[PDB]
Amino acid sequence: IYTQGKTWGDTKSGIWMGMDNVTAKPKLDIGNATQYIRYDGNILRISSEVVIGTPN
Amino acid sequence: IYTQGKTWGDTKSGIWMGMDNVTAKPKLDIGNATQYIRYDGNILRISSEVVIGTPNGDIDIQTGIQGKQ
Amino acid sequence: IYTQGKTWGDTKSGIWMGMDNVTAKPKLDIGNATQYIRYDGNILRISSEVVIGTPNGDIDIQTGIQGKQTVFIYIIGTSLPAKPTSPAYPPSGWSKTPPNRTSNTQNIYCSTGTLDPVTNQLVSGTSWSDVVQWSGTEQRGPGMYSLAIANLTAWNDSQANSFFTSNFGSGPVKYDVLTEYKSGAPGTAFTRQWNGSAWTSPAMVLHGDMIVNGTVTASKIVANNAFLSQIGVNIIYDRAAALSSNPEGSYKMKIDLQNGYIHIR
Amino acid sequence: AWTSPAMVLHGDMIVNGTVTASKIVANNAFLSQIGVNIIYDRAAALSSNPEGSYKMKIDLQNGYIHIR
Amino acid sequence: AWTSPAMVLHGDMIVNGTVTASKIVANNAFLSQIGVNIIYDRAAALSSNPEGSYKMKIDLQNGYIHIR
Amino acid sequence: MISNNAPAKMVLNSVLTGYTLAYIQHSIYSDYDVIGRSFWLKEGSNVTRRDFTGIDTFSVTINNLKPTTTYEVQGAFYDSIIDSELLNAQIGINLSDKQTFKMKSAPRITGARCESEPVDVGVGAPIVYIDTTGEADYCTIELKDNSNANNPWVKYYVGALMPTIMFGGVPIGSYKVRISGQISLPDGVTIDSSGYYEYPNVFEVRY
Amino acid sequence: MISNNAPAKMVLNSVLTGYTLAYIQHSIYSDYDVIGRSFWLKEGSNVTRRDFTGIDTFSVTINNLKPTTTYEVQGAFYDSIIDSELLNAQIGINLSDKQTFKMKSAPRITGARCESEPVDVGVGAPIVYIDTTGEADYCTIELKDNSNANNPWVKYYVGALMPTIMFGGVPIGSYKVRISGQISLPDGVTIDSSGYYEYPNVFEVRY
Repeated sequence: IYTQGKTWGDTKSGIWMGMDNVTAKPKLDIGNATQYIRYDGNILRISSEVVIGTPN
Repeated sequence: IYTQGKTWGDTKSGIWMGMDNVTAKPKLDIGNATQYIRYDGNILRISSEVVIGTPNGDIDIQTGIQGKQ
Repeated sequence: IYTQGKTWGDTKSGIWMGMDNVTAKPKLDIGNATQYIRYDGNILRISSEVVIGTPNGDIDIQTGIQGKQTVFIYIIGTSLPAKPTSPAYPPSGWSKTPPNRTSNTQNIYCSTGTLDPVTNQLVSGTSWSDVVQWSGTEQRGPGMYSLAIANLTAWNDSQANSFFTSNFGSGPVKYDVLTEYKSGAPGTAFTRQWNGSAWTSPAMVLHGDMIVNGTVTASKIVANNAFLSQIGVNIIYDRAAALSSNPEGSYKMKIDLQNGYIHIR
Repeated sequence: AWTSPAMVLHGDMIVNGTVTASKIVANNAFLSQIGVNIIYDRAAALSSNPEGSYKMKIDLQNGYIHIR
Repeated sequence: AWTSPAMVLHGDMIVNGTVTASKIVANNAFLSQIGVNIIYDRAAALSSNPEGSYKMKIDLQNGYIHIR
Repeated sequence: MISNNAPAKMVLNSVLTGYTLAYIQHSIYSDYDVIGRSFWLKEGSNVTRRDFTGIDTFSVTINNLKPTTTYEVQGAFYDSIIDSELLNAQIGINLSDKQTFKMKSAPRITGARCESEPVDVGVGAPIVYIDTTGEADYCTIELKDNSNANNPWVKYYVGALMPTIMFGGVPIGSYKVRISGQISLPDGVTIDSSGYYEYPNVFEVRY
Repeated sequence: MISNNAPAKMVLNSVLTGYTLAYIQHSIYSDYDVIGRSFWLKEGSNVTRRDFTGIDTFSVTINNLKPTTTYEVQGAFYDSIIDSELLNAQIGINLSDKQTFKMKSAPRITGARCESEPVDVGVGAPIVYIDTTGEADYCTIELKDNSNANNPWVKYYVGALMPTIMFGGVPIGSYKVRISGQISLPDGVTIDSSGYYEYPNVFEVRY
């Protein structure tokens, strides 16, 4: 499932999420070419800074 | 939304995303049995190794860095 | 793509993922109002505490792992000896049990560091303690721990309390942390640190190792060991005095700030 | 100037292994064994020239205590 | 052996609460209060059997300091 | 009249048994001069006295044992007035009651095959079927590509051990399946890991 | 030379509390003439004596205790010399020093409710929001359709007790709700449950 004209390694900002019969590992990519959450089947990569929890 | 024949918290290698009416919480799972990103409304679990940011993410563009002794 | 009614960052429980045409940035929102994983085009927010890695993920499958502690009384000695240098549970020609002595001689022990049963010798580092003459008979440092539960669905304070009062027979100390996982499924696990009374689950848990190319800032840091090239501090108490006694009456302390001196007490 | 960090935790953190970082800043450190070469005052360490520090338990080479 | 960690970061870390770990490694440290059982020299601490070879040791629990 | 009473008889709880390892939770001593603990393993007609001089903890673990062998454990706290020779002679101490336990058996695999996932439409993804026999919990299972002899071993399942184990995410090809179950003990850090029992027969998975 | 010895006063190592069952770890007897161990609870107004035959194990399980009632524990071993009348008098027993512990409280439901989101197309999924006030480590919640005269109680939620509990996937009929808490004794097998508390109100699931 993806926005039109988007690929897991494209420089276009978009969403791409689906299987890969080459490795049978799910792949997820969401964000632009410099701020993204690239989840390879084996390693999860985040570019933009992340906030965990809420203050109080 | 999921790949055919896939269920949350299962050994299959699919993706699952939707509302679990049984517990009335959203659910998520991306990955195989071992390496996965599983999220339940109460708690999130990420089995696979995680990397945040990129090397030289906040490097000065005008000037580089270096070290000497 | 989204559950009906849900919108990005809306109170009602649901999910949302789609484009922001004006900003041309992908957006994602999953979870309730209080707990959620929301990712705009510039920031990723996770309200609910996240656990990364799994217990016993990076263990050797060829050989397990275990820890043990030994304390042996090992001299019929006229004078105080020099502490052993060989890291072997029976040290260099050194007895393992209190032997018999003549009236002139005395007995000296050493609080041997942690022993490794697999190697049957002192683990790397942690040399032998100072030798002290054995007269009559001879709090514990907080540490990390894990436990297995046959069928785990949520954190069990009762199980953890039973664990500590069974193994150590004294209950947990401050800053202790125990992780409980379901037997047959290490993926599902719960971790909590005991401070003051009862257990408080942390906002985040890591099971392997953490590597940071930059700096780290925290209110306080506790670790069983550290190796720092340069350290700058104003005051430094003793661990027992620092954590056990809030008033810091008893101590053996250094004071870099203000007047600098050494106090033995 | 001001800067944005890699990621921020608004609660405590637990790491079952070892944590490595270029440099550490904290208020209270409750450890059990530390290996350090040279130690200065907090302000002196933060200074451009630590030579003006109040105390130094230099250990890598000198191995002597000198109080200024 | 080369070992892949659980977390990798490249910016900076912020923790409002507290961070706990089995052990720590860092080039620099700027602290305010420290409570430690024993203090060693980095060369001795990294080396096996530190108390066999240590430039200066202080045992806060036993109120002892030694310089060779 | 002055005396030094012997430590009370040691009481052992149920023996948690893992292959090549053991866990015994005993009682709390009360005498004022208890300085060590010991246990007399009895395998067949062979007796091994395992002694632990650490009194700090109240749980113990024998590092080395013989796989799949019934044992006998008798434990006892001893005072300072007991010497190595006296302890060896079991003189002047109160020994625990007899207890019988048996060791565990490492997991072993019977078969491996490729099956297509039953689906209502389309090409169902392959799912690997392996039948497992043994004694462990959350046994790990791996695979190795057979194209080359240097291919890495890749973990694919750590779930609970079952008579039949299934999992997905296996690329099409030929693999040699490897299993080595794990079993923990109450102790904080003691984890038991068996050797690798790989399947002699290579199997191939295809759509 | 001949003499008699009273059993050494034991030390209660620890006590784990259940809102109906009490677990105590105590030292081991050291005298041959010991025949049994006894305990003397204190409700704060009436003193209750409890004893358990056999001294095989280091632990005990006191039953039939009033929930939400702090108690004081003191007991020791009594040998064959001690008589029932003398034991009641507690003259020569040389019991252990008292120790005070707080007995936990059974779970209760503060309120019962159910709400669901209106939907443009389709049907809003029923959900149940129920707020508790207990302190059990983990609690199970049952349900029963009250419209029929007699229906079997059915479990629908199993998990940790929380200020607010959310669950769904339940049929449409009006229901009665009972809540029970279960706390695990130090022994893995034994689990202490609670008397089922039932909300007096009866409500239809929000459809």
